[PDB]
Amino acid sequence: NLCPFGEVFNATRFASVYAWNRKRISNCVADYSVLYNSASFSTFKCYGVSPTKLNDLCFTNVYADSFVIRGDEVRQIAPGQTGKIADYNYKLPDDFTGCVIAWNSNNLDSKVGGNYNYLYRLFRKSNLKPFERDISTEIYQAGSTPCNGVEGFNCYFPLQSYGFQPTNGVGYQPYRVVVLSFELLHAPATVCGP
Amino acid sequence: QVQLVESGGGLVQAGGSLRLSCAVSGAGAHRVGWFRRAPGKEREFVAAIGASGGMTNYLDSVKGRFTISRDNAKNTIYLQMNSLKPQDTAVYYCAARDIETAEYIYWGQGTQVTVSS
Ligand SMILES: C[As](C)(=O)[O-]
Ligand SMILES: C[As](C)(=O)[O-]
Repeated sequence: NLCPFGEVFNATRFASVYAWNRKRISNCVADYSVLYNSASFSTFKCYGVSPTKLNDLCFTNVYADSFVIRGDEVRQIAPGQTGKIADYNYKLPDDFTGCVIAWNSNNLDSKVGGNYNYLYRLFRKSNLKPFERDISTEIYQAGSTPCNGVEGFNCYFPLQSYGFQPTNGVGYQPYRVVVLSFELLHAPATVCGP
Repeated sequence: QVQLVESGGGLVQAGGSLRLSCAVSGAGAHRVGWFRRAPGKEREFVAAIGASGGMTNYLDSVKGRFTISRDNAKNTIYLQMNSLKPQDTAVYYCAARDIETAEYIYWGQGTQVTVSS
């Protein structure tokens, strides 16, 4: 059989960046030829692999990550990057062998009043490790003063939401980001090209 | 900028209910919470609502007696108050947190709430 194209890209519901969802795509055949042809995408990056010769290459297992971020935040989805998105929400290692895909969804993820359902982390004790998902809702103490209760000075709620308006700038417009990481163990016969 | 206007304060006997509102000057994508002015301590956190309406947060002394919600379409935020207590007598402010700094820079005048027994 063939690997889920629609189940991942053409999925109706995408998660938020701080709560990105994994998708393990194993024991199947995948052709990236259909992906490269579509001109819908806005950024089709790859790291450690060739874009056009993806089709012929074979891996052990693949891990698709689904989430949505701002337009300016797409730049932060890369190895050795820093910022509110990379440090505290989603982080890629330096030895990242994979690809970064993101397309515009302002038409589909922006409301007339505005969409505020997409949220993002803004604070954390220490920076996240690669592929580390932290979804804890616990409030963090910026200042010295202990805050066992809830919001006040230097005691803040970790998250924040995006104002996605169709009249907002392209930098503020939403983008659906998918990140494919690859893996190779001793047994490599599971995923391969046409 | 961002402006706030409260309404629905007044006098209440022990028990009973109050539903305070808060009008907003076009602000969007802000976390909002309520602050009350008790004579003993004053200016303390009470409740908290996300812009999406999720990620609610309250007190533990008021956990389950107050319930916060909002109507972005109607551009206003409500605070339901049940089972009042002589401790809860206070002036109730409404606050808007800025996207960058979570310090609640935009405020409102606030109203009064009095509980007698
Ligand atoms: C770093 As980019 C916004 O070209 O995917
Ligand atoms: C859940 As929120 C801090 O973006 O209102």
